[PDB]
Amino acid sequence: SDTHIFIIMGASGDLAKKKIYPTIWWLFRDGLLPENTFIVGYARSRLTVADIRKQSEPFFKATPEEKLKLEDFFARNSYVAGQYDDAASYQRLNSHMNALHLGSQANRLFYLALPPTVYEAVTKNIHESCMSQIGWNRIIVEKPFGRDLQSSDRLSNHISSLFREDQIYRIDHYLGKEMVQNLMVLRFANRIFGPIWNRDNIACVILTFKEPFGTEGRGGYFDEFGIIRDVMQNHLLQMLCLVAMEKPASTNSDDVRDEKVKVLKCISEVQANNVVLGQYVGNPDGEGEATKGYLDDPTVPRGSTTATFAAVVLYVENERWDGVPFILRCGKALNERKAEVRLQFHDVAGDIFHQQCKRNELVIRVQPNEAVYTKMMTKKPGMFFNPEESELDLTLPDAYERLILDVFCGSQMHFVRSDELREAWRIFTPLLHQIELEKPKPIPYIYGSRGPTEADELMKRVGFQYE
Amino acid sequence: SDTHIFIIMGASGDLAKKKIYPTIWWLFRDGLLPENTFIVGYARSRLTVADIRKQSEPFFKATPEEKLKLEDFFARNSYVAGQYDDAASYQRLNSHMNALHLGSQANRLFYLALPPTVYEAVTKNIHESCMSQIGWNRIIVEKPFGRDLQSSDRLSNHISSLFREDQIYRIDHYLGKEMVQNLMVLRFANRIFGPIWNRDNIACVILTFKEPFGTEGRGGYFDEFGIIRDVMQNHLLQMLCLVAMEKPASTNSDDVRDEKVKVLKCISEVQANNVVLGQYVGNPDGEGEATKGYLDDPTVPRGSTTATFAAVVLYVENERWDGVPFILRCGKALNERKAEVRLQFHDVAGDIFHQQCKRNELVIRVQPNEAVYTKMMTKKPGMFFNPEESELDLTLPDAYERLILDVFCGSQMHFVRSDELREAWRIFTPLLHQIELEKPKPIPYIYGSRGPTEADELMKRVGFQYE
Amino acid sequence: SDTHIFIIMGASGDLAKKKIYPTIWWLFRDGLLPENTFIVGYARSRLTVADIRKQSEPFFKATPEEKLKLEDFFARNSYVAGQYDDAASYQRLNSHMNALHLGSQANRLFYLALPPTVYEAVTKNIHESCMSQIGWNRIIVEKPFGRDLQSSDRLSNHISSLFREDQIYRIDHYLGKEMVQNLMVLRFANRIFGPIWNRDNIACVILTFKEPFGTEGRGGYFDEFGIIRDVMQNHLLQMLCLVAMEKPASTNSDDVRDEKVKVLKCISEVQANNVVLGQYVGNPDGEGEATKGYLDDPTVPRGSTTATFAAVVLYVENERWDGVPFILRCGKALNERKAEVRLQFHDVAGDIFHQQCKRNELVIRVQPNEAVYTKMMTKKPGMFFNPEESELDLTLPDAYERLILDVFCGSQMHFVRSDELREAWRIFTPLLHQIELEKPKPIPYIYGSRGPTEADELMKRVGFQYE
Amino acid sequence: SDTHIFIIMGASGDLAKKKIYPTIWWLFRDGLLPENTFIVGYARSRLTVADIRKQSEPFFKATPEEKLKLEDFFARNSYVAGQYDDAASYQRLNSHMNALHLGSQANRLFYLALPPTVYEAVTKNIHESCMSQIGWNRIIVEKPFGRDLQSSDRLSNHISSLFREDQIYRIDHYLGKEMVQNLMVLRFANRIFGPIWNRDNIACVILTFKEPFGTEGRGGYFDEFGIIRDVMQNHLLQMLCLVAMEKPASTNSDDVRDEKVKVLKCISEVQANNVVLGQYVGNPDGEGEATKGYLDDPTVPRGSTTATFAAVVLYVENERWDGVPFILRCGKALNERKAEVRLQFHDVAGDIFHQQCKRNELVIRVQPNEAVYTKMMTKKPGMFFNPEESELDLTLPDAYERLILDVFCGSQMHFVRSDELREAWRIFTPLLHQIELEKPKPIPYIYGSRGPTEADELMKRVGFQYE
Repeated sequence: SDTHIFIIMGASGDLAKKKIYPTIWWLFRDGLLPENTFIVGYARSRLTVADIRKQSEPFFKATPEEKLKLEDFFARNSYVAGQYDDAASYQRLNSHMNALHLGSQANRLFYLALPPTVYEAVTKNIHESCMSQIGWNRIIVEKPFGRDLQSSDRLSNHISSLFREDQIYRIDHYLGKEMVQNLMVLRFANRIFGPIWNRDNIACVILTFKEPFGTEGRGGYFDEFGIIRDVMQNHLLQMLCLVAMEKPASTNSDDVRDEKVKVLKCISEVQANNVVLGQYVGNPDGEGEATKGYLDDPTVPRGSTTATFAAVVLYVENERWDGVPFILRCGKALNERKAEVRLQFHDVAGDIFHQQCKRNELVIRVQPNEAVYTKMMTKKPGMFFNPEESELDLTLPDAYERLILDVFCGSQMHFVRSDELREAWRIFTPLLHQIELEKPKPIPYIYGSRGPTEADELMKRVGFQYE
Repeated sequence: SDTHIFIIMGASGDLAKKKIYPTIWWLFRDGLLPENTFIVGYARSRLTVADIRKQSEPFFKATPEEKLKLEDFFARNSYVAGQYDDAASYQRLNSHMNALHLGSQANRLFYLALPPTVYEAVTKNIHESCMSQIGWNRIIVEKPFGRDLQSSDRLSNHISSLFREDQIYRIDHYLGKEMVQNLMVLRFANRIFGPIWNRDNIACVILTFKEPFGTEGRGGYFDEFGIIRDVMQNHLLQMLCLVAMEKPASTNSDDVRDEKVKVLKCISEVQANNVVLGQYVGNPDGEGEATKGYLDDPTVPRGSTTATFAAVVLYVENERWDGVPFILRCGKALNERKAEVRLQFHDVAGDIFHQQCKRNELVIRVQPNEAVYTKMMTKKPGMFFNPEESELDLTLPDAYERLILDVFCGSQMHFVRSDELREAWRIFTPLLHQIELEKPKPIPYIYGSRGPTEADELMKRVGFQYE
Repeated sequence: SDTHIFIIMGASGDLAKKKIYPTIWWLFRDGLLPENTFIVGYARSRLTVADIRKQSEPFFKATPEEKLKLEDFFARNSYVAGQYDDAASYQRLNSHMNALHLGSQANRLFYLALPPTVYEAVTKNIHESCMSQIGWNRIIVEKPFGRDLQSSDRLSNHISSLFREDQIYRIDHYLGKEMVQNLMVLRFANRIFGPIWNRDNIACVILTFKEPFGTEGRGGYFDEFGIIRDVMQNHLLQMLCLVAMEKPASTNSDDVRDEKVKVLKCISEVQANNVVLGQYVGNPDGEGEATKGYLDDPTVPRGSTTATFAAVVLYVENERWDGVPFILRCGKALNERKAEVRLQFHDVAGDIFHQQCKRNELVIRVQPNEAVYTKMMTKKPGMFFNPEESELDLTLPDAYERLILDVFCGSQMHFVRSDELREAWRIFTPLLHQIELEKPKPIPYIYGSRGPTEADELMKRVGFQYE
Repeated sequence: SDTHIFIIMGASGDLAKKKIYPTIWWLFRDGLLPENTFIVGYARSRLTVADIRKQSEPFFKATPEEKLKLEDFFARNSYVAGQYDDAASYQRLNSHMNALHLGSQANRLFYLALPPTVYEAVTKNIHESCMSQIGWNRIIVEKPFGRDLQSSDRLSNHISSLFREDQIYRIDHYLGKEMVQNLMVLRFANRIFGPIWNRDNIACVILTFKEPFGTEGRGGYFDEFGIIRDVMQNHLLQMLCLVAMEKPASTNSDDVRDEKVKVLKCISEVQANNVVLGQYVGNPDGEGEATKGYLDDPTVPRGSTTATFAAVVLYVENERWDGVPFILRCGKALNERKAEVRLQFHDVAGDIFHQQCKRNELVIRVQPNEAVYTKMMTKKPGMFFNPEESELDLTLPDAYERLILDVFCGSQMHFVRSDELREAWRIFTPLLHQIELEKPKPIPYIYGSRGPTEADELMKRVGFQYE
């Protein structure tokens, strides 16, 4: 009922023209946005609503059955052209929002779709100029959240000196929020999976994020960060927190983020002997991009040791998880697109089935298709006591639509906190400093393969049984 | 390869002509019997193989495709007419077995299909004359195994003075052998269901045996025994033992039967305040037998307080099952045919879902439609943390064919032992003595109903949460 | 070194002249204070160091051997006479503080020994004038912390608007700091008491605080608060938190206080059916104060329903403590002085000792005669398997000296936090408002007795097995 | 009443004159034997009561105060001189037994104190002639119980063909029966030690039997057997069974020996890579026997590889003990005399005390100075969270007197069964056969030392944390 404003900062960027404008399209088309919602794209280059429409519609997946809606949404939008570090431009933007139907009373939601190098200014000029004194103000901030503990600490200190945690929404583009809630209901609403979610029963946890494509085109941007900062420090660590957290006092966002930050506090810094770093190389037998390696892109500087694959073993050192490995295995240009949580359970204490039993597994897959199944063992039909392994299933805006919708709803559970991000960077900072100090060479692996075999050796070493 | 002889004692009885002869039919037709297996019916009335064939074919459920095979089976059988308590008849029977291809070397398997009041004689004669000096000798003993602890004790003492436990096969017609193996593999090969199979997680165990029909025709025979001796003292108690047993040292029959008797040794005698007894009356509404009550059967003595339904709460007083109710609910002329094991689990400690979660259940239904499924809370598809109860499935000669096969293969695991039967009668003897001494009146319940509501009240009292 | 100042706000009060001045005297005498420490009393009435000495020496409990040291102590003291709500007086106090050896560089430690109704002013003035720009500033705040959730929230919001949690030290005079550390090392450094510290094994927790004396003289001050605010809302609740808290991420003060507030968050509001309130009356027989009841004290208003005894059952509704009662039993004019934690464990699952076993107990007695002992079953010497109950022991400035030392050392673990106090008041606020709205009459109990019998009945009802 | 006869078979042997006659002395003197108990020595050499008295009194340890009672005892005894394999002598012994006050009605208790090579004869004759038709008959059998599985099976089959298990009492001279009851009451009457008694908490179990002396003169008798048959196959294995057994259905002897044999059934055969064997050699620095080695004894055959020390790691492959080492360390000529059960517990999951905690231990020392104590971490008195290890104590005819009393009382709990002995020999037979086939050389260790260092290395390898 309350009027809302959606201010897309840096609306001329690729992220705005390809992923955010289509997302608010899909939210308004499905009737999920509040009825009184305005979309104010603000950027430097001078554009109009017609220009935004022309440059963004290809990604709208538009259909002729709903072109009428394609007008209404675009009658709800507006554009402001101004520099990111000019107070007059932000004054014009604030006046423009005020020059709307109940714009002063509206709840303002700033989606920062602009390079992080100018977050410091953009988050600053917002506070004095474009804030709302009646409705709430919320900023959505995109990664990179710095690159070290120090850089992230200074950026977070700036944003927290200006805004509060109730106004900061650090977004994770790879968080399903549907398999996350599936995890929470599975392990917290059920006594089947309650007592077994600890050291005594779980042997290892595997947290996977594989991509079948390399770093085509935008390989230079990936070079300065690496796969640990790109996927592992932020996403896989949040998945680890969700897997390993204790039951919160309630389903409140703060009560869940407290458990997650506690899990992060129980994790120590990463040692280089628990890390396998790999880099993908061209595949002579490939067809398309598979024949070109990471260093074959003309945008990647020569002799770059940036890892496109990482397998890292972590240990949550508390009463529930002491000694249980957490293998974060992420990679680009791998064989498949996969993102899942895998728990092997220990072998049953005392085998009366003649070593025919395999470790039970609980798999919560998020990509490509969501699923929740258990690999247990059932009696093989026949005349005999010989068990056989069976996979038993235990289980629609996509992940990104439901994440922008959380910022509207104020559900800040699935966004990383400031102390949470601080612990996340504390865990990985010494290892990253060592990596870009000594400059070790990552293991080369073929495009489309499963990654370096040293990763498999490391998982086997830490206690992972593969059939 | 070894030659076998199958001696059907009392082959003229209804049990042999309707259940045993068709079963050896289906075992030979399916190629499951050993190739050199002879069938020797033995009874009082002068009959021939042709007479047995005439009395047996309607229940054989044969087809024209295998009628030639029929001849083979009926070229394989033989008949002996002799009194059950005459040594000359048993000498003739032993000579007749000796007058077969390798009859002296054959393994002899006696199925005692004759009234229990004659057992004490027949077994004696079997030991005197018809035993085999080369191959093994095995007797299949049919229930009733006495009426109480004293009668069962004397019968078992006689049979054990003659034969050993390796030769005694006390058969349970209602035991699946298929879903029992599912139980054992599920709870002993899987770590998912291992740690949760105890006091801490399981709230109650419900062992059910319902029949939708009454005691038509043969109601007088049921009158002298009652539903406790009919279904509960023998079958449901074995199901209880299988559910509650510790993991055996191996899958050997003796190692499993030791756990069964150990479970029985820690069940106290049944108290009448944990027992609800009912008797079915006619559903006037109508149907067929539904309109005839238990006492409306002319063969049932007038003023009979025999219970056709019983709900009994037991407690396995040991480290794993202290305080966990075991509700044996058995009944005739109930609403449905059902035989299942139901484990409710405790409510999750700490409910963050606003009392929306329901107790998890593990259901192992043996008949009809064998199934193994868990009712647990899954995330309701949508937008919020809403748990909803969902039923997730975790899962061929019939039970009787696979039980006669056990005596051939020597798998004695699914047959009750002498000490196991002694404990089974020890548990129920005081209650049965009280019932047939005081003669309480069972609660009348409508034919086709769910039984007396006092059973539901008793389960609610002992800790059964019904939704 | 790092010169310190100890500012006793309200040094003319009874608390300063009887408990605070002797405590800092014993801390300086024992060589526990930092060498460069000044004690600056500040009050309204015009006094001097000689007057403070005259009013303080009888409570100093000094000896002629160390009298010279006493002189040294009084060489480090000074006095300032100024009103509590006068900015000029605080300017003079700050100037006097600066007029010391490195007074500007000194770490200032304010002990607020003045009535709570003045706190709102004093803290303000302390923030305006008497802050230190170089060293740290710490305030020690005495109870009462308000009368309910609203008053405590007001005072806490004021103090937190001025000071931060690193500067607020809310003192608990009844907390040992000695047996708390024994409790933490017992349940966190030992695997003997780790796994058993939960629902599965612990039947109930009893937290006791008894005083053998009544409310002599100062009965009017106790009238406006009651035993729930006096001892139960603040002290016994912190003992509950220490008993029930999860293992912290470290021994840091914040990591422990986080677990304590997490335990508080999962305790529901108190219901009047879980509360037994009592008032002590004259033990006629008596001898001294025992002959005078609570209402016989002339300063107590007539017809006062203030409870001098309370037995309250709480439930920590989380995974570790769901369903386990926590009986806080506190009282004045009871039979003995006692303050202990008592855990009964559950009965052993499966009794092979013919019901001769009693529930195991773990007792952590804080005063008098600090002890840790388990009551378990040991084999009675002789020829037989008959266990007998045996008490086995598992186990220096007093508590108050070690608490003032914490504020110097910065160990803020044993002081209540703002959110901790908020949850503590949230638990008890509805019950207290109901008590002072309906005005129920507490059960009268004899001076020197064990309390009302309804408390024993309530413990027996909730699951306390007293042998 | 129920007059008793105590038949010492082989009363002229050293075991009778040094251990048995003094034991029945101490049993009769203490008023522990039944009043009408007769002692009948039976041997080959022609002796009288006076000769037995002369060879017995020096070991009786008598005092002048009770010398009168002495004649009573020697007025109670009798002697029969007859060959061990002569039916006429046994008929004479039976007639002499009948030639006593109510000798025919007496309960006969035969203590076989004669070389094992004669057992097969003696028992036979005992069954033919000397049995009692009215009272019970009980034979006490002494180790060796064969040399391996085959010999023990032969002897046990013979004795079980003659006697039943209710009549066989296989004696263990090293079993306390006082600290065994302490074990059972400790771990079965207490919830403190119940849940923690498993894989999740116990790291290793150490069962020790050290002797400070070596084979003095009877090294020839020890040579044919070795320390595995002498102390480990029989005594330490029973200690293992008592430590590892599940809770019996009752304190009945059969219910306890069932759990013991069930524990034995889930122990695999011993592998030579889990065995360290040692032989003691003379110590130049010794004074008495310490300077003579095992091979320095003229009775020991030259080049004897008999192990006087053994450290063997076993694994009870069941639900409660899978993967938990059971280190049986036994030895002769070691540093001290000791026999204890030691349980180390696992390190606490999550150390908040900076690697200062040591593994908790539960020690049940049987000799010398019987004790039960736990080593756990207690808070070191002071100002600090640093724990220190502390030893907390949790705790009369000698063991042999209480064992002969058990045979009188019919308590067969602490004697090894036929199937128990069969499993015990099954575990150790392959290893002993390998030892006698390959003839490995044991590690030489100094007399009075702690044993070979390879034993310490083996324990460290299997998971024993020594501080």
